[PDB]
Formats: sequence, structure tokens, C-alpha cells
Amino acid sequence: SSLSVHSSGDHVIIGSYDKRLCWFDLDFSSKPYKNLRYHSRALRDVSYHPSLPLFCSGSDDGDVQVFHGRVYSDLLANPLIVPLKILRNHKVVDNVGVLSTCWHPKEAWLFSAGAGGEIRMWT
Amino acid sequence: PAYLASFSHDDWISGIQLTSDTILTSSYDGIARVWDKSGEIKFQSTGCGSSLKSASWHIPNQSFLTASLDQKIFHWVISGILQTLFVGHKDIVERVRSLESSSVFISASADNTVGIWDFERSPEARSPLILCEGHTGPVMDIVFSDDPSVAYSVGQDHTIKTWDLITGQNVDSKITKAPLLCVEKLTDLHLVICGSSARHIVVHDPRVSHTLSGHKNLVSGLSASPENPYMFASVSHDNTCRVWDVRATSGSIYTIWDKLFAVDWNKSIGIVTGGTDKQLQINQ
Amino acid sequence: KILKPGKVALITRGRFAGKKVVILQAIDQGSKSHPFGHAVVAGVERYPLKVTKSMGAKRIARRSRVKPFIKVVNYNHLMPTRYALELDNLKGLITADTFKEPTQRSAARKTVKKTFEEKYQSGKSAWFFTPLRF
Amino acid sequence: PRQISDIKQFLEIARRKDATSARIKKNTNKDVKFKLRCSKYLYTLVVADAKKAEKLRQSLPPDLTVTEVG
Amino acid sequence: KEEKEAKELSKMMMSNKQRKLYSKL
Amino acid sequence: FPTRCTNVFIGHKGRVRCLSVHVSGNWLASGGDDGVLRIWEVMTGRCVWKCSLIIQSLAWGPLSDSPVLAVAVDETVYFITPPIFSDEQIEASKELF
Repeated sequence: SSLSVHSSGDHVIIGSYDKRLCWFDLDFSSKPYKNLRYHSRALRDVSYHPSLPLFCSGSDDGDVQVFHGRVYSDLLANPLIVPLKILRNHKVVDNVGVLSTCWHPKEAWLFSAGAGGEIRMWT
Repeated sequence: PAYLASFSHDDWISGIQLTSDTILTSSYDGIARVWDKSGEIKFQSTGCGSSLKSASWHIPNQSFLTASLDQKIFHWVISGILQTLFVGHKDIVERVRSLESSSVFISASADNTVGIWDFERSPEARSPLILCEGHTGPVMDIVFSDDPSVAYSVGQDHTIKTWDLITGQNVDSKITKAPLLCVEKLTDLHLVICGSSARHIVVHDPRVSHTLSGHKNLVSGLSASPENPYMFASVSHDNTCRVWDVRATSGSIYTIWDKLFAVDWNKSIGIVTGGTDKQLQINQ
Repeated sequence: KILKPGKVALITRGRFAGKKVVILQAIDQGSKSHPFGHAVVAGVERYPLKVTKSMGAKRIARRSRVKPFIKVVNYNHLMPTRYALELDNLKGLITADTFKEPTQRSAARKTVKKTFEEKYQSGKSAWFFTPLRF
Repeated sequence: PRQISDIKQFLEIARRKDATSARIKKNTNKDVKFKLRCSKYLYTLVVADAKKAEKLRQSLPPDLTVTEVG
Repeated sequence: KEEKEAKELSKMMMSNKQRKLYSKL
Repeated sequence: FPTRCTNVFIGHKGRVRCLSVHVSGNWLASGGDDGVLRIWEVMTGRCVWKCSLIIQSLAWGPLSDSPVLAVAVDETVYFITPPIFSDEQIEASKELF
């Protein structure tokens, strides 16, 4: 469905219609480094914070998954990908939920757009 | 402080500056209603061309600066007559604080800078006399400290910088774990109350920060009550003005999808609060 | 005009060759993404298995489960038939956007499944639900 | 007979129990070739930068037997 | 917040379909 | 800690297909099937720019001095520089193309 790139340039997130999030590390392997299936419905968009090591996945289930993705340049340390929050209480209209998610350029603020015209500010 | 009366406005009350008699209320419609003590609007700003951001009167029935989204602050001389407009900020001026003693008044802008706009000394359409810079993020608000030559500045960088208008540089930048949204300096307690985005008001010692929680949403503005130096009200995004106490740090002492934006504390008029409700309420 | 909504046709090319489908909506004029006379159809991929009076209820349900599929097919690849299927509850669910966002495609597949299940239980369109042997 | 373009996966195959030895090749054109003898294949990795090669070499686990140019 | 985080902290490494055994029983 | 939502922007009568934030961070441009482009400021949550002018997507420019946003409507892409910025931004955005 959608992809985002870490500012370091060596990490990619793949948001898929298969309700899956694939973390690709360009020096790790051609296969996805991690595959995550927390979303219960089709995943629409994935966004990485340009500066902070935080990223989010917005799907049609109405839930936004906020994960902390930590990256070191050291080879011995694989990037640490951990869930941090499960944003809920967003309505789903015509089988369309959280369609787009955006990150604040500086701080950990989330711009989530729904199918009902609601823009939620997750601070 | 029981509520006295509410005065309606065309749009949400962006800025509030309560004096003994004059009460400046700048709204999102681009007008600055100079409400009297009873609530009679002496004059309203016209021809601004942009949504007003904040209001700050240098003296009652005198020059009163009103910042707008067009990065311009017009000084209306109270009916208010626009003597001069201070412009030159890269971004919109987030807030402006009036200085009666000094012609230079601080104004925090979204361009991560604080400009000291002067009534006559500004580089005139008047560039600020001292456009202080150094804040990593946009400067949310600026409030003059106990000394007229220093002013605390809170911004999105989570660092409250005590910028000296005489020197144009921040003497000390106190960093916190949350981005500060509002700044108000209390000279009686020699502290600076900063309302962060974490719905917490941190009273930091200018010479070290005591945090007080209880707000349902992010704090938008702060103002210490003249009647009680230990008491300070704080209007938050939950459309509530939580009046906390320095001694009673365990939550607000007495708190009074709307979102309160501006708060001022005048001795004669009490605590004036405004926000998304488009109604400036007064509590005496 | 013989390719009308509600008409049973046979897919002759593609993965679902020889499967019986019902014309869900005809766009014979064409489209930007499909410059030909296409028509979106809903059909059966796994036909329900044959049932016997001796079978117990659990297996009767187990065999009666049907796996549907929705596909846009070219007119040249469709073989229209005389049979017609009454597509109740299945009038407005398919649109270009329903294919663009697979969440609507997944919802359409589920609704098509439950309609086919109920129609099969009702015992209507016996020819539509029996597999074509070739 | 197995060229590897990913540093990590070269490291992981090195940590894997099938690995028996590693070899270093310094060509005249100044590229470093890290070859890793495994049970079934020989995984080689070509790196064009010396300091990345050096940091890679120290990133190899100590238990692995590393040999210089033959 | 910690118990909830541990609930979705199930990103593999738990072998193949093993922890649900204990959770269910 | 991206905790529960505290600010809600309302006014879109349909699905908001895409939204983006300017580099300055004080402007959020959103659009959807309604075709209405709404610019929001995060600090107070107003919708100062109500001008509408289906919206597939829209993204800001990387240059702060040239705040130009590109919006894809059907097969057409518009390079819009709203007058909400200071005037010098409008001149600085033009010479890019």
C-alpha cells in the first residue's frame, strides 16, 4: 500500500493491504527484517517521524499503531522495533478507517485523518 | 473568584490583556475589542487583514499592540488609532508582551525567534529593535520577567529561555521533558510558570521547576492573580481555567469541544478568560 | 444488451476459466484504465460439494460453504448464458473505488459470499451453483 | 559461488554454526573481499571503502577463524 | 500501559504458536 | 508518549484522503474527496483557509523559504502557494520553475 523511509536512508517501512507492516533494513537482507501483523484490517499508510525514532501505521480498522523504531549505525546493534501505543476510538465509515497519518517535523505529534472528516491530534 | 460577566466576540478570543479599566481582547476575526470594565467595547481593530494573534496594552487608554497572522503587530492608541505597525517577523507572531517602562516590547513568533518591537526605535512596517534568536522550535509565548531588561520565552523546543532584551541573547535556557506552550513570569515569587503540552504547569525558578498537574488538556495561557501572589490561573485547551496555588501544588486550588486560549489577571477586573467559546468571561 | 446486470455468464479466460459468474455491472462504453467493453462480475471459485440425505448437519454446512470471487472481465472473455440470477442485496456494492481500495473489495467479497451461501441454502439457481464439467 | 550484498546477513551467516572460517582479500584495485567459508556455499562480500571493511572485520565474532590473504 | 504493551509485544521470538497454550489454559 | 487525542479538526464533509504538515510545522494542509483544501494551524485549531479551489494527495515543498504545496486532483496537479505566508515567500516560490 505505502512506504516510508528513515532519514538515515537505510531503513524502509512497507504498509501493505495484507494487514502487515514490513520493516526493511537495506544492509540486513533482501527479505523484510521484521514483519508485523497487529492490525486487524487492511493497512493504509505508514509514516516515519523525520527526526525522532517513532513511526505509525494507520489502517481501516480505525486503530493507529504507534511504534518506536530505534536505529544505531553500529553493525552489532540491530534496530530495536517496539510497539508504544495503540490509538483507538476512531469511527469507520464505509469500511474506511484511518486513511492517512502524518508526523510533526519536530516533536512526537500525530496527524491522523479519518473517513468521517475528523483530524485527530495524538500528542 | 465568582464569574462576573461574559462578552461575546466575532471569533475565538486569541489574546486577552486585562488592565484596571481597559480590557483588550483580540479574536481570530482580526479585531481587538477594547472592552470596558462593565464590558463595553470602546474600540475594535479594523483593517488588520489577518487573524489577530495576541493583544498587549502598554498602558490603559494608551497604545496597545495587537499581533496578527500576517506577522504584523499594529499599535492602536486608545478609540484605538493605529499609530504604527511593527512588521518584519519571518513567521506569524505567536504572542506579544507589553512593556510600559521600556519602548521595546518582546514578541514571540512562530519563526523560532523573539523580536523586541519598539514604538519609535523600531527600524521602520517596523522591524523589531532586537530580534532575539536561539530557540530551536517556534517560540510559543514571551513574558517579561521581574527585571524589565529580561523576558522568559517558552516555545516548542521544550526550553524556556530567559532572553535579555538589552543583550539580545538568552542568559539561561531551562530544558524540560515536554514542549512548553505558555509562559508567565511572577515577580512576587520570582518564578516563571510555564504551561507545557503535557497538561502540566511547571513553575521554574529564574535563579528547579515545580510541576503541577490536573489540567484535562494542554495549557494555553497563564496569569498570576494580583490578589494572591501564590495563586495563578491557567486556561487550558479543555476550556477550563485551572487556578492553582504555589503552596498547594497538589492540583489546581479552584478550577473555573471548546478550548480556552487566552487568560489575563487584572486586579480591578479579576481573571479574564477566552478561547474557542468566542466569549470573554470575567471572574471577580 | 445481452450482457445485463443479473445475467449468468461463463468466464472463458483467466485463472477462473469455466466458472459461472453473474454480471454485476456493465461498462461496455469503456474506461480510462480499461479502454474496452469490460463488465465486473461476481462468481464462484470453489463450488459447494454435493450433499446427501444421509449426511449429518455439520458436514452439510461444511460442504455447503462456498468461496466466491469478484473480477472485472472483458466481454470477449465472457460467454453469456440464458440463465439469470436475482442479485438481491447485490445491486449497489461495486464501483471503481471498490476495486481501488481492497478494503471495499474485501467487504464486497464477504457480502457476495453470504449472499451466495443464503441463495444456495434456499435452493435457487441450482445450475449456477453446480460446477461445469469440461 | 554466493555473492552477498548485505553486510548484516554476511555477519549473521558468519555467526551461524555452519561457518568455519573467514578470509580477507586485498585486490590491487583497492577493494576488500570478505569471503566466508560455510558448510555448503562460500559467501563473499565486496566492499569499496577501507574503514567500512575494517569496522566489519572487528565486527566479526572472535570465535570465528579469520585468515589474511592467501 | 505496561500490561497492554506486553500484550502486543508478541513480535515473534515466542517459537511457533506456543504462548497461547498457557494463556488459553 | 503519543497519548490519547486532545485536538480534533472538524469541517470536512467527506473522507480526508491526504494531509501534510509544512516544514515550519504551524500549517497543516488537508484534502479529500470533497475537493476542499483546508489549512489548519496546530496551536489553536482554526481552519483559517477555507478556500476549496477529488483530492488524491498533497505534499509541501522541502524548502522553508518557498512554501509551495502540490495537490493532485484526478489527473491534474496544482502548485499552490497560499497567500497566508509572508509576501517574500510568494516571490521565492516562483523562481523554482
